[PDB]
Amino acid sequence: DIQMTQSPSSVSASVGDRVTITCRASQGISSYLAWYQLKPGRAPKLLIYGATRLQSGVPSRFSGSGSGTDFTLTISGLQPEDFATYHCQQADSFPLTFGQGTRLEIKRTVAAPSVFIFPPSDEQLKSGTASVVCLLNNFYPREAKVQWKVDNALQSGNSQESVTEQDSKDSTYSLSSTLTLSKADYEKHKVYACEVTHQGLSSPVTKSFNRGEC
Amino acid sequence: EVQLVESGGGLVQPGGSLRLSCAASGFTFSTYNMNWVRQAPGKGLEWLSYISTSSNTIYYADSVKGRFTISRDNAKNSLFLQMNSLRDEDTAVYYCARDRGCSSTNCYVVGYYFYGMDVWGQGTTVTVSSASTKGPSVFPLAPSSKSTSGGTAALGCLVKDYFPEPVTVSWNSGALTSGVHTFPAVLQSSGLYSLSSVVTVPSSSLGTQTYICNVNHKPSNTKVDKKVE
Amino acid sequence: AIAGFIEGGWTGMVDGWYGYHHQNEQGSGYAADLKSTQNAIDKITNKVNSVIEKMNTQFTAVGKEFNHLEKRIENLNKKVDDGFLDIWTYNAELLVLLENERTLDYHDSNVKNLYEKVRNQLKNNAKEIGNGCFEFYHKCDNTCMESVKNGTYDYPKYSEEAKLN
Amino acid sequence: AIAGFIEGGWTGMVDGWYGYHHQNEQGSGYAADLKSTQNAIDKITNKVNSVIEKMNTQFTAVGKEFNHLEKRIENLNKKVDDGFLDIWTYNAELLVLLENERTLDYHDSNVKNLYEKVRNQLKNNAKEIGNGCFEFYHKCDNTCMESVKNGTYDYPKYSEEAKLN
Amino acid sequence: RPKVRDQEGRMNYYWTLVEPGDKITFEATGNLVVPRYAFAMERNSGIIISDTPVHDCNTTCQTPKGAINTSLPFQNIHPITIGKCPKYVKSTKLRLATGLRNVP
Amino acid sequence: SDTLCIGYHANNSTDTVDTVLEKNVTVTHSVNLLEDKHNGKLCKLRGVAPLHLGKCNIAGWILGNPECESLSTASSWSYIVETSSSDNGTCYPGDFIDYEELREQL
Amino acid sequence: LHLGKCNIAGWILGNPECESLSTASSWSYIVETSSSDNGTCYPGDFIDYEELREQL
Repeated sequence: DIQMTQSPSSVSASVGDRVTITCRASQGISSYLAWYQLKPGRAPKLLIYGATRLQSGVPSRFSGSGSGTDFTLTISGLQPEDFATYHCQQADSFPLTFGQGTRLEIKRTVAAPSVFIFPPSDEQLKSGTASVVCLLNNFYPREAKVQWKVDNALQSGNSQESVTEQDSKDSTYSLSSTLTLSKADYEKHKVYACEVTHQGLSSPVTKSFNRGEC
Repeated sequence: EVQLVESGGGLVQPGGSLRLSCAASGFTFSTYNMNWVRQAPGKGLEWLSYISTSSNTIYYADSVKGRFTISRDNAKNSLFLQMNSLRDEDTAVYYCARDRGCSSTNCYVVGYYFYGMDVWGQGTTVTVSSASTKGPSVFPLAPSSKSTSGGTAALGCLVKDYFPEPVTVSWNSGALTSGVHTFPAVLQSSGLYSLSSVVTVPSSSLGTQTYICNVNHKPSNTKVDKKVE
Repeated sequence: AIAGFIEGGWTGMVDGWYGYHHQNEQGSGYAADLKSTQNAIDKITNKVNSVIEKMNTQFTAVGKEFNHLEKRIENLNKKVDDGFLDIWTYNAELLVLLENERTLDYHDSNVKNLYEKVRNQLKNNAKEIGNGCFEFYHKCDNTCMESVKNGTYDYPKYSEEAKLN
Repeated sequence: AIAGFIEGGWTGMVDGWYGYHHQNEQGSGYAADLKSTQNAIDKITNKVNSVIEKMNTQFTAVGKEFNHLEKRIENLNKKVDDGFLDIWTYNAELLVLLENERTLDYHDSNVKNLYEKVRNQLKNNAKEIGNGCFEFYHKCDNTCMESVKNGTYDYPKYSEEAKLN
Repeated sequence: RPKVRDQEGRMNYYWTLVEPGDKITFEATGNLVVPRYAFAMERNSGIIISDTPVHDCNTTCQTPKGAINTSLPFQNIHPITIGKCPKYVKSTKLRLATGLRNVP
Repeated sequence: SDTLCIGYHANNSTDTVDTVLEKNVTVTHSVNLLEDKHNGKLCKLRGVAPLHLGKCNIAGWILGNPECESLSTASSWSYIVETSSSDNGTCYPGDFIDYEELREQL
Repeated sequence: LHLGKCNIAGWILGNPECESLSTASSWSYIVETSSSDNGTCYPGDFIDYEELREQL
């Protein structure tokens, strides 16, 4: 198929600044290009059609132009209600290949995360599989990593993270990592720590607990 | 008004079939074109098929390879999609869309798909997996006071090994709203989802105040309440 | 060119305005063009919007009431109401008469532009028997029939077999 | 025929609208026609004067002021001021839309009238490869290039050498 | 009357034309504002509200937002026009094409 | 060997026109039939110098308002120019009957 | 705003046969009927009446 390419993957800008999101086609079209505004839980809305005009109901803050394969979506009137994922669509020929998607985020000051860690209870260890949950709140940006270390040894292949969306008021994120361990391997180890690596922290915060004091 | 209503959700085992439906009202159905655009979790939009008013020129995507069958009816104003040979990669949210037709502001003569699509619908959740329906496993987390410089604490519950997605996790049947944050579901390697939910509480009433973690699984009708202490 | 050199339109092709009817050893059927029809639709769709978007009417009234003690201004109001009506009886009925004269000429221009798209590529490789038909002097499969629609028909490449028959 | 059978115009010939590009053994360069360009300029220059000389306006005013005790006649004055404006929003914007449609058609007619001036004199003495090009099958000097521009190209006088190549 | 410009009274001003050979007649016993000067006039234009300065230039049409020398069929600046003036439209571009389509 | 190609005019013009075939079409040469420019001056009409009143309106000049004393009325004019701040007209209030007819007669 | 059987002069003056009427806070046009005879119950010469029908 005729593939599409967007750049970059995520744009972080504030209200009032200029947002430049490009979408280059692999072949020459020069007349037909679509642009959608996809929201989670809502229907997408066509913003730009043909890369020259604007759809009815769309405000005049959006703008698009280009001839050939180079096209530019210029936003000089950015509102707080427009921080969403945008997609480009080729209209000719078939198939109607959509874009990759570019998430627009609110730019603010870098904040330090608050590290929390929950020890496993007695109801989860008796079931045969226990898990330790580490919590990260009030951090920016979304690029945060959780380094699980058990008895001063880095673990891999048995952890999974879960990140929420951006906050409407604080413009922050929330992260929760879960390290899955078996019943026989839980009683062998004693120290369970959650080392946090963040851009806003000058030193890695490592919170741990005791296995016999859960 | 001009709107599209999607229906036909549920749980389909791999190797079966599923027929989707899209209702249309408030506009002429026998003059415009229709499409099928899905959205995988973690991916973007994906065009599937195209049909005309006379159902003569029918297109298919590269990911379909003739496995799907799209039909319509101009008299009943309906759009159907007979899907066959469903696998685990077909788990997406299927929508319905109408082509624009022209380049002017008001298209009085409907053309083709050369100027994108404008009308969009709500969509339905379609999940195809070989795993059966399994109730969630609720385990409470032990509270602890780790925020020394902030003087706060945290507590919550861990929900794992359930099918299908999602699970709406609340606290005190919706009464507790301060500090409640719901994490999205992440699919594990075993074929089941997992999510968490925490409540930010101060460290003054950590070892005295308790909360009830309410777990509500909507497709399986499973409601498990576990006290966190 | 309806009821002229060409007889008329067909009811088999309902997927557009213009197109071609394939007839060879591989099959047959009706097929409309996606390039020439979509461009010609935008010419007529902007023509309808040329008298709607440019007619910048305001939130006012055209009709008005008057008393019969003011028959001096009621006659001028008759020149306002029926005077604009007599212009709109003249100008608007001329627009529908002249733009449909343009549309029947532009559809005739869409005939001739599609004819010159075929005739300049099939000077000696097709027989002109009228009614928009072009019988090839060689083998022309479904890939060859789609090349004349998009305009990708090379003349010296297909003239090697048409000169023998 | 811009963005059609012909690609577009050139920036080398700035001495007129239409013309020819000479390319032979004696030299090369751009040259515009003195007969076809000057006649076609007078078509467009009289078109601009068609809406200026015929618009016989008088020494009067279009706008007028009124009092708010005369709102019965102020509504008719709104039908005089904005009513003639809505005609001028309709009629004047249609003229620029239709005469430029006539100008683009007459320039396309200036292409076809210059094409039939060449094609009727070069039926077998030139190869039609598109984009307004006509490659001769024999020697054509600068005197021969000026004969096709003025229309003084005899067909049997130059067909003796073109039939050999 | 209501107090306008610290004056509780009004004064209605009237006017008429006098034909050549006609004799005007005034007769009143009070509340008459008699004229001091007269304006002898002879004609075959309207009013303009603007803040543009005056110069010794010459043109064929006048507009409040500036001088206009047309020699053009249409204009789009102001409807209140005085003299041999072009038509007023609400459009922003009415450019008549004379040359070919600018495609390189 | 020779090449005779029909040439057409093209330049770097940015003025676009409106056609029924396509909107926003760039042309090479064009005459702007819509006057969008303005000199910003009050010129004459057919050699006749107009009458400018300044801060006073017509009713301040036809009645003799005392704040419009610095004024040299010419023997002929073609139009009367008022200002947006023309408040020094009728210094005494009143109902100017048939006032709109007198603004066109003079 | 729909006045029913009464015309504008029955509404702007307060005719008693047009009591069952709920006047909205905003409108765009006034609708009269062909049998609008229950307007001015007392006769008179409504001076400048045609300009008042366009102002409201």
